[PDB]
Amino acid sequence: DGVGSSSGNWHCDSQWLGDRVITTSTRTWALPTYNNHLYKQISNSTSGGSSNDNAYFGYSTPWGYFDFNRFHCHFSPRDWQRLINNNWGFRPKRLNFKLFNIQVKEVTDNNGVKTIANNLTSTVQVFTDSDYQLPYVLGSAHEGCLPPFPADVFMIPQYGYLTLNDGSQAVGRSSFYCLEYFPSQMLRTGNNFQFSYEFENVPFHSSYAHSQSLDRLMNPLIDQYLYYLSKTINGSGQNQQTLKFSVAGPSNMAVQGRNYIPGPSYRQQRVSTTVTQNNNSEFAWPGASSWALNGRNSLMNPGPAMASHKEGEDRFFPLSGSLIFGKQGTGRDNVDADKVMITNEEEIKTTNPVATESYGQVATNHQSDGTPFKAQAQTGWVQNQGILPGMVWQDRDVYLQGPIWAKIPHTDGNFHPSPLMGGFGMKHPPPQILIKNTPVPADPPTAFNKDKLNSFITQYSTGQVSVEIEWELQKENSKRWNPEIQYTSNYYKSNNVEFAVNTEGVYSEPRPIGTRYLTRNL
Amino acid sequence: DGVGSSSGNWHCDSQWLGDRVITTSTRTWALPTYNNHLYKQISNSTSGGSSNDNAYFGYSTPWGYFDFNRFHCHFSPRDWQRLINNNWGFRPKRLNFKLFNIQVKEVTDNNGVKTIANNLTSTVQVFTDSDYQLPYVLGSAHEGCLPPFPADVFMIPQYGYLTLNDGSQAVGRSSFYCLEYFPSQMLRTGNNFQFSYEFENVPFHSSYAHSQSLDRLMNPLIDQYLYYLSKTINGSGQNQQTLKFSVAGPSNMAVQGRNYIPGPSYRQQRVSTTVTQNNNSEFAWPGASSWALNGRNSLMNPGPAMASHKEGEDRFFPLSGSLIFGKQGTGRDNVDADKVMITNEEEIKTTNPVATESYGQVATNHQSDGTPFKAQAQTGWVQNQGILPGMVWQDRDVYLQGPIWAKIPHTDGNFHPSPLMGGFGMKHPPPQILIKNTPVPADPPTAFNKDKLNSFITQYSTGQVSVEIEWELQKENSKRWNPEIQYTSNYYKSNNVEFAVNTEGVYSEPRPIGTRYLTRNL
Amino acid sequence: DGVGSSSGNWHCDSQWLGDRVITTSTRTWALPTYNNHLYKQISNSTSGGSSNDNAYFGYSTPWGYFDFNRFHCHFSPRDWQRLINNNWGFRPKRLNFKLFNIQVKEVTDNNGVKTIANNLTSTVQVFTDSDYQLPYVLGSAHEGCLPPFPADVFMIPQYGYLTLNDGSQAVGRSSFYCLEYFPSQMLRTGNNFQFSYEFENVPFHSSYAHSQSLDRLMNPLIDQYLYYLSKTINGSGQNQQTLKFSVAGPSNMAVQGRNYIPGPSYRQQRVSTTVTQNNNSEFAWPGASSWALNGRNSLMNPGPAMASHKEGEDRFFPLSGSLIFGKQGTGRDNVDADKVMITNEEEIKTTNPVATESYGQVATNHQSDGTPFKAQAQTGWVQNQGILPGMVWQDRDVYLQGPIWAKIPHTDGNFHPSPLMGGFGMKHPPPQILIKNTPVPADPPTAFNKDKLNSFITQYSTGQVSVEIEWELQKENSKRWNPEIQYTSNYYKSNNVEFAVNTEGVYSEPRPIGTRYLTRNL
Repeated sequence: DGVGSSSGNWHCDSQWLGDRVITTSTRTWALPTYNNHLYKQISNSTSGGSSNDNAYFGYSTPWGYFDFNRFHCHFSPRDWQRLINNNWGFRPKRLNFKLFNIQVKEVTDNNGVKTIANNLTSTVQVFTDSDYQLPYVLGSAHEGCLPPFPADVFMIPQYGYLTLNDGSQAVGRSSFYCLEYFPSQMLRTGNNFQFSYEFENVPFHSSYAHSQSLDRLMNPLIDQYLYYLSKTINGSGQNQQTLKFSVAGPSNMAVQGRNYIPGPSYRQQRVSTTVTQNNNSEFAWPGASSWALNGRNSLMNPGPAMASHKEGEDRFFPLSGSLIFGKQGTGRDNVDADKVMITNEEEIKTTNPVATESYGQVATNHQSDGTPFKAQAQTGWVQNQGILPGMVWQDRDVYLQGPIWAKIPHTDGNFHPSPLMGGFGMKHPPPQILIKNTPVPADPPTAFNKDKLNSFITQYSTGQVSVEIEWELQKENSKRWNPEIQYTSNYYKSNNVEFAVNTEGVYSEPRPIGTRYLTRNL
Repeated sequence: DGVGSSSGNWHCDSQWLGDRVITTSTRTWALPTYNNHLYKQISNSTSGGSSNDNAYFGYSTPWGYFDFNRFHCHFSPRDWQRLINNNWGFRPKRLNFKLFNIQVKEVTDNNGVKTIANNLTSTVQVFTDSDYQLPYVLGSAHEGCLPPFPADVFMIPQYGYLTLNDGSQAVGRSSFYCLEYFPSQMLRTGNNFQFSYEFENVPFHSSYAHSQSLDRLMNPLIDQYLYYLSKTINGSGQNQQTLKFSVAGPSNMAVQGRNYIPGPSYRQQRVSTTVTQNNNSEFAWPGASSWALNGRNSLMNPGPAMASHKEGEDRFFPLSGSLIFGKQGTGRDNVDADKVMITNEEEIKTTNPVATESYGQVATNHQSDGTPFKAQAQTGWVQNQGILPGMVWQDRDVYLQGPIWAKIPHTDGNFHPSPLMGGFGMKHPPPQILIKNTPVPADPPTAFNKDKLNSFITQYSTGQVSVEIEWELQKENSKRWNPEIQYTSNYYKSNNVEFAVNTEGVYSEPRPIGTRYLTRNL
Repeated sequence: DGVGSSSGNWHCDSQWLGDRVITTSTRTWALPTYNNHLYKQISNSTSGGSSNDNAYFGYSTPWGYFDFNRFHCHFSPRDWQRLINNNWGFRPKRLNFKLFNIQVKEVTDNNGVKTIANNLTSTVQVFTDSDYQLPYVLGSAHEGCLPPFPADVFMIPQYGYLTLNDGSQAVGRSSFYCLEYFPSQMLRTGNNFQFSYEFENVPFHSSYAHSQSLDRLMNPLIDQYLYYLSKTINGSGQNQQTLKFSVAGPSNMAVQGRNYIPGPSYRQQRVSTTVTQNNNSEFAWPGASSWALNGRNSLMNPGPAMASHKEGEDRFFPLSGSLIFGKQGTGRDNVDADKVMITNEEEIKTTNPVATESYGQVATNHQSDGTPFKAQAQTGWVQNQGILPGMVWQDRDVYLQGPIWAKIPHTDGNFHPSPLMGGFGMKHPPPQILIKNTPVPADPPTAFNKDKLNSFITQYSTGQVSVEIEWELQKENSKRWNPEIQYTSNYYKSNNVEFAVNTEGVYSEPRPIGTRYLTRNL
C-alpha cells in the first residue's frame, strides 16, 4: 500500500456460468480540475440566452462522476451476441466497483514549456451517493461513459445539476448542493477505493420477439360461439333497416371477440428516409409530438414504446419516437442521415401499435333515423390512447450502445416505471460515484489575508476503474421446430472488420444491436 | 387394466361443502383423424383470399384438443342458480382431468358398405402443454367445448394455430410447431390418462351488483365544507363579471367534490333492436370502434367493460361492446335478431360509463375578456378516456355459456389483465390437453420405398372425459333489509321446460344467465 | 403387457443439460414381408447385367433393419442451430433404443377387395448384431432412415449384403449369412424391445472454422532470423551466377520458414455451376478421379477432405469431392442442378488444399551450368500428395442431413479412420438392429409333403421406435472481440417457412446446414 506497489490488477473478461454472466471491465481514466475548484451558478442566461422551453437554472461543480450506464461498457460485441442469441431475458443482480492505481500529476507551464511531474502527496477525493441525496444525472443518456473499447483512455465528465427555475432565475424552492458536505474517502497513490452494490429486483428484459400477433391468437380452424352484427340494411332503398348477425370465424378474423388489446399510443409524425417523399417544409419542431410542463414544451422523445413502422415501410421512422445513435466520427450539429444510426422498433408490432398511426376509431355520435336529423354512424380517429384494462404491450428494446438503468423519480405515483429510453427502472439504482482532485494551493502570501485562496497548483489525476456486474439469465426452452433468427456477422469481404479498429486505431460500432432475435409465443 | 375391464367410472355431480363447490363433469367424445395425419400450412390464400384485415398464416395439425373453458361445461343451470343467488364471488382453485374407456375403431368402406370394427391394438396419443410452449388457442371463445347437456356426445375440435404473417406470406420470425416433438402418453384400450392442475391465485369474480352509484356516495342530509363556483356574471349587460361561490350540498349533488370517478371508456356505436330507429345505411363495419395493429384493423369486441345502455334504454346495445350468444339451432351467417341472445351489461352502470356515451367534457380553450379575441368557455366531448388515478370500475360479467379463463399474453407489461370477454386472467391457465389417433399404416409395398407412407387404415377413437374443478366461494353477509333480486324460473305454463330437452331430445339454453343478482354497497 | 395395454410412450424432445444434449426421437414404422420370407442370391446378372466396375454378388434377406445414422433423425433444425451456434465440438456418448406398440396385421385380398385385420397371435422378430458378425450396411449413406419430421411414417428398408465376386459369379471365399442363425427376441403385441449401447471414445467433431490460415501464422511485424535464397544471377548477361540471401519478413510471407504444411490432396476435376463455362464434352465418368481395386474402378467420392474452391470461386465444385443432397421431391435419374443441394467445403481452406488445384510444385531435375547440357531448374505439379510428417488438416464437415457414424473396416492397418463422407469412425459402432415378421403359413395340405411351405398369410407389422442419444458438448470459450458468424433464418417474407411443411403437408429441408460457424485460432 505504498508508492512502489500497485493497488489493483487489470480485470477485463466475462464468465458464463450457466444461468449467470459476470462481466468485468477495466479502463484507464483521466480526471482534470473542473471549474477551477469552484461551484458556479449556471443558467441559460450565462449560456448566452435561449427560449422559454430551453431555460434552466443550476450549478456546475468541480466534481467528476463515473458513468457506466451503457451496455457496451460491460459487454463486448461477441458477449452481446451470445446473450441475445441464447437467452430469453436478462437482468443485473450485483455490482462491484474499484478505483486503483491513482496517480496525481502536477503541470507547470513556464515560458510555454509544459512539464508534467508526479505529486506523490496529492490526494483524490471519491464518494458514492448511496443515500440518493444528490440530483441523479445518470439515466439521462449522457456522454462520458467507459469507452466500449477496453484500450481507450477516457476523460471523466464534470458533474452538474439543475434545479427549479423561473426563466433564467431561481425560486425560493431551488436547492443548492455542496458535494464537500458529504463524507468522502481521500486517496493518495497506493490507496484504492471499492464498494459493492446489489441491484434491486427488476423484471427480466424481454430479449425476444413474439411469433404471434395480438389479433391472431385464435384457432384458425374453429368458429367462435360469439356473434357479431354483420348487416344493418337489407339492400338499397328506403326503410331497409334490419339486424343480421353472423358467426365470427376463420373467414372474418377482424370481427372476432378478443380478450386483450394493443398497448397505449401517442402518435408521432412520420418521416421518410427518402427525403423526396417528405413535405417541402420545416416540421422538425412544429410537427413533433410534445408534452407541456409548467408552460414549457418538451419533446416526446422517445415516448411510449411503439412499433416504428408497418410491415414493408422500413423507410419510415417516427419523428422522435426512436433512439438515434451517432456513428463514429459523427459531428455535433446538422449531420446527414448516413452519419446516424436510427434504431428500428419493429419487433413489437405484434403487441404495440405503430407509432405513426392512429390507435383506432371510436364512435362519435348516435346514428338514428329520427327523433329528427337522420345522422349516420360517425367515427373519429384516436391519436392518443391511455392505458385501458386488458391492454398488453412490450417495452422498448435495449441496445449494445444504449442505456442500462434509470432512477425512477421519487413521486407519489407512477405507472410501469420502466424507462422510456429502455432499460431497468429502479427506485435505488447504482449510486453515483463522484470523484474530484483535492485542491493544492500555490504559495500563499507571507501576510495573512482573509480571502479564500484562488491560486492553485495545476493538477490532474489518472488511474484505473474496474466495474464487475453479475447478470441473471433467462434461458430459452422453445419448442419451435424451424431455426430461429440470430444476430450474425456477414462473411462478405470488407475493408475493415466490424466492431474492430481501423488502420488508424479507431474503434467503431457500425450498427445498433438490439436484444430481440429469439422467438416466444404470445 | 385390460380389454375387458373398464378404466374409469362416470362422475357427474356437484358437492356444495360450504365455502367450496366441486363440480364434476363426464362426457363422451369422438376423435376423428384430422388432416389425414398431416401438418398443413394454411393462410387466407389457401382459404380463398381475403382483405388485408383478414389475412393470416398458420398451420393445421392432425391433433385434437379438449376444451372445457365455458361455465356450462361444469355447472348445471340449477347449480349456476345456486351459485349466483347465494354468493358474492367465486374463483377456481383446483382441476382434475381424466381420460378413460378409450375405444379405437377402424372403418372399412367396401363397395359402399361401411362396417366399423374394434382395433384393440391401436393407440391414442395425449399430452398436456404444461410448459405453455405451444400457441394457446383456448381463451378465444371457440366451439368444441364439452356440451352443456351431459347426455350429448361431442366431436373433439382440430388444433390449429397462427403465426406472424405478411399478407398471406410468412416472415422469418414465423414459428412452426410439430406436436410430435412433445413427449405424449400412448393409450390403448384399458389405459387411462389423468393429470391435476392447481389454479394460480386470481381475484374473486364480482357476482354482485352495486346498490350505490359512484356519484351518489354522499350523505344526502349534510352539506359539504367545500365550495364551488356557482355564478360568473351578476346579470345581463356589459361588464357584469363576478365570482360567486356556494356550498355543495344535497340540493346540488352534481357539483359535489368526489374522491373517485368512473372507469375508462372507449365509445361504441349505438344500435337499436327496433330497426326502424336505426339509420337507413350500412354501418356495421364502417361505424364500428376498432384498433389497428401493424396496419390491420381489428374490431374492438367486446372492448373495455362498459354499461350497455342508460336507464330505460333497454332497446339500445353497443355495436360490438357486448357478447352475443346464438340460440339453439341458429345458423352461421345472416341470422335475425331473434335468433341470437345479446348479453346486457347494465349492472355496472353504477361505476362504469355507458358504452354508447361520451365519458364527459373537458375544457378546450382559455375563456377571457381580452389580452383580444373575447373567447367563451369551450368544452369538448371525451370519446375515449384512458386510466386515470382515482378511477374505479367493474369487470365484465361472466355467463353460464360464457368463457371461464384466458391466458394473459406473455408481455413485458399489462394493466388489469382480466380478460375482456370476461373470466379469470392467468399467466399459467389450465394447460391445453392435445389428443390424436396414432396413425396405423395400411399394407406397405413389398419393395422398399423411401417416400413416407400416405395410405392409412381409416380410424377414429371414442371415450369418456372427466373434468373436476373445485371453486372457492365468497359467501354474502349483507345487512340489507329488503329482499334481493334473484334469478328464478317463471311459473307460467309453456310448451317446454326451460333448460331442458324438447320433444326431439334437443337441449337448449333459452337465455344468458349472468352472475350479478345479489347486492353490495360501494 | 397384454393386448389392451400400451407397451411404451411417445418420447420426442431434447434436453440441454449444460455440457450434454439428450435427443430423443420417436417414429412410427411399417415393416412389410420382404422377399416372400426367402433368402435370394442377387448379382448384376440377376439385375440385368452391367459393366465390370458394377459387377457384384450377394444376397437379399427377408429381414428389415433400423437406420438412424443421420443427424436429422435426432436433431430438429432448431436444435441443430443451437448446437452449431454455441459449441466448438460434439460427440455421441450413449444410445438407448426402444421398439414398442407392435401391431401385426394380416391382409386378405378376395375378389379384388382388400381388408386388413389384426393378427393378435403373430410375432415380430428383432435382434441386434452386437458382435458385428454380419456385414455392416449402415455407414453407406443409404435411404430408409427415420424421417426428419416426427409426424412421418416410414417403411423399414430391406437388409441385403454383398460378398466377394468374380464378375457375376461367386468364389469359394464368398460367405453366406443366414440371419435366422442368430438368437432373436420374438415379440407379440404387448411385448417391447429395448437395448442400450455405449459409444466408444471418438474425438470431438470440429464444429468450428479457423480464423487463421496455415501460411499466415507468423507475427506480421517481426522478421525471422532465417534466411532464404533470393537472387541467383546478378543480372542479364553470361556468367552472372551468384547467391544472394535475404531475411524472410513481413514483406515476403511466401518464403518464410514454416513448421506445418497443408494436409494431403487427391486432385478432383473442376466443374462450374455455370454450364457455359464447362467444356462441351461428356466428362462425368471419363474425367473423374478414381481408385482401382482388384481391377475394378471406383469413383473417388467424396475422397479426402479438401477445400471445395478458392476464394471467390463459389461457382466451382469438385466433380465428386463433395456430398450432393437431393431436394424434397427430386427424382432419381438425370435431375437438374437446381434439384440438388451441393455441399460446400470452404471452411477448411485455411488448412486443407483446394480439391481442384495441385498440392504444389516439386523440383524434377538438377539445374547446372555443365558437367554438359545446361539444364534450367524444372518443376512439376503435385496432383496427389500423401501424408507427410508435419502435415495438419481438417476432416469433412457433418451436416444435418448427413451421416453420423461409420464402421471402421476390420483391417490390420488404417490411418485416421474418420469416415470420408463425414462423421465419427468407430471399430464398434451402434449395432445393426434387424427386424422381420415371423412367417405364418397358410393352410397346409392334409397329406404330408416334404417340401418347404411356400404359401403364407400376407402380413405386415407396424409400431413405434424410440432412439435416445446423449451427446457430449465442447463449449466455446473464445476471446474474440467482434461478433461471430451464426446460422440464422432470413426474416424476408416467403410463401413457406423454411424447415416446415407446405400446404400439402410435405416437410422439406431447403438447404444443407453444416457445423462450422464458430471460430477458432490455429
